[PDB]
Amino acid sequence: EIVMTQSPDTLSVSPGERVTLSCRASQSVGSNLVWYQQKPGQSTRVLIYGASTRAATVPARFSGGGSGTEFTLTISSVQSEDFAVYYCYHYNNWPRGSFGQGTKLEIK
Amino acid sequence: QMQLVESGGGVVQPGRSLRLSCAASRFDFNRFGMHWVRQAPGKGLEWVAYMSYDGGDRYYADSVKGRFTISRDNSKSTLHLQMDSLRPEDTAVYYCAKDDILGDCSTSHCYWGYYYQGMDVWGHGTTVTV
Ligand SMILES: *[C@@H]1O[C@H](CO)[C@@H](O[C@@H]2O[C@H](CO)[C@@H](O[C@@H]3O[C@H](CO[C@H]4O[C@H](CO[C@H]5O[C@H](CO)[C@@H](O)[C@H](O)[C@@H]5O[C@H]5O[C@H](CO)[C@@H](O)[C@H](O)[C@@H]5O)[C@@H](O)[C@H](O[C@H]5O[C@H](CO)[C@@H](O)[C@H](O)[C@@H]5O[C@H]5O[C@H](CO)[C@@H](O)[C@H](O)[C@@H]5O)[C@@H]4O)[C@@H](O)[C@H](O[C@H]4O[C@H](CO)[C@@H](O)[C@H](O)[C@@H]4O[C@H]4O[C@H](CO)[C@@H](O)[C@H](O)[C@@H]4O[C@H]4O[C@H](CO)[C@@H](O)[C@H](O)[C@@H]4O)[C@@H]3O)[C@H](O)[C@H]2NC(C)=O)[C@H](O)[C@H]1NC(C)=O
Ligand SMILES: *[C@@H]1O[C@H](CO)[C@@H](O[C@@H]2O[C@H](CO)[C@@H](O[C@@H]3O[C@H](CO[C@H]4O[C@H](CO)[C@@H](O)[C@H](O[C@H]5O[C@H](CO)[C@@H](O)[C@H](O)[C@@H]5O[C@H]5O[C@H](CO)[C@@H](O)[C@H](O)[C@@H]5O)[C@@H]4O)[C@@H](O)[C@H](O[C@H]4O[C@H](CO)[C@@H](O)[C@H](O)[C@@H]4O)[C@@H]3O)[C@H](O)[C@H]2NC(C)=O)[C@H](O)[C@H]1NC(C)=O
Ligand SMILES: *[C@@H]1O[C@H](CO)[C@@H](O)[C@H](O)[C@H]1NC(C)=O
Repeated sequence: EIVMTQSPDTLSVSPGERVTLSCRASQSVGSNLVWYQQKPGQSTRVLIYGASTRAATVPARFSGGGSGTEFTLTISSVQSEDFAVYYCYHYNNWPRGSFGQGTKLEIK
Repeated sequence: QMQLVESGGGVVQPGRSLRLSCAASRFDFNRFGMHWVRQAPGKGLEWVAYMSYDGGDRYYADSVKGRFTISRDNSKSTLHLQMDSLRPEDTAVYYCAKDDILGDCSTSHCYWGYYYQGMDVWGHGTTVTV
């Protein structure tokens, strides 16, 4: 069974700068990774699939990367809307797949 | 407008059975596979159930293995989930989600290994307490 761990689950960061999150897997998962973002009082949207592909209608500051068992996701110029909770999801055994634990960014 | 709605849930004591409903609005309910996902307070999400577009396959995580049963009906455009033998660890909020890939193609010329997008539209989720 494959399970992934995000760290840190809490990262308080001022708006305006760059920040990169990481999500590594127990065993190598390949390129079957999705990055979900959830804001409270709002439906969740898909940010990146195939472990590097920006979905349509997504701003040009989100960028995923990595393969094997070490995946990363970078935001360049974090603004007011980018405050949410992010998850890394895998589907190596599609249609069945497991989630992460999450990461809630905040302000300093 | 590409939205799902949820019905059911409330307060309930253990050793009982519920049945939640998720109604689709506009897109379609005969060409897509659906998911039931849950999140416990203070934790992250977890995929609990997946159902095919025609019902030819059903999958559940092992946590709710056995005591759960998923089904759908396209003519009424609704996905139902029956949960029996509740446990005090099943207090959580539940959402229904859709697959950003067509069902009939998903293995022939539409293969998920290359052209899968994750989950385009989500619901809002109802709370359940044990
Ligand atoms: C090879 O390979 C390749 C590569 O790999 C590939 O390709 C691919 O393919 C695929 C398939 O096809 C594709 O995909 C597709 O796409 C399309 C498009 O459309 C649209 O889009 C966009 C949007 O997007 C969004 O959404 C969606 C859904 O909807 C998704 O999917 C995505 O991802 C995104 O997501 C998002 O969303 C939200 C937000 O918003 C959230 O929630 C989420 O999460 C996310 O975030 C848009 O934008 C667009 O627009 C554009 O375009 C157009 C044209 O096209 C124009 O007109 C406009 O204007 C715009 O433009 C722009 O851009 C351009 C470019 O493009 C430029 O140039 C300009 O300039 C500008 O800038 C459009 O509109 C779509 O549609 C699809 O989807 C669909 O389908 C699916 C299945 O498949 C499903 O799932 C979905 O849902 C949908 O569904 C729909 O439809 C169907 C059919 O028809 C039906 O059945 C259903 O029911 C539905 O319907 C409904 O709803 C709607 C809504 O509104 C309405 O309308 C109706 O009426 C009803 O109601 C898909 O997605 C892709 O793209 C591609 N890629 C590339 C790169 O290209 C290929 O395929 C291959 N090939 C072979 C052979 O193999
Ligand atoms: C161009 O267009 C052509 C034309 O079609 C495309 O061709 C397609 O190419 C893909 C990839 O090359 C082919 O996929 C391969 O499918 C086989 C056979 O799979 C069937 O039989 C097995 C029995 O051997 C069943 O178990 C399968 O059912 C499982 O998977 C389906 C979806 O994949 C799922 O709905 C079922 O419920 C079931 O899932 C359960 O089992 C899986 C394990 O299989 C488990 O992970 C999951 O969690 C569920 O418990 C299906 O009926 C398959 O063997 C191949 O590889 C698989 O096994 C290897 C073993 O190492 C794995 O590494 C690999 O990841 C797979 O798991 C492929 O999946 C497809 O058949 C083929 N289409 C046709 C019509 O032939 C091209 O792809 C197109 N090219 C481009 C570039 O676009
Ligand atoms: C590509 O798929 C093969 C099949 O097992 C795997 O061994 C390899 O690590 C994969 N490479 C990438 C970059 O996804």
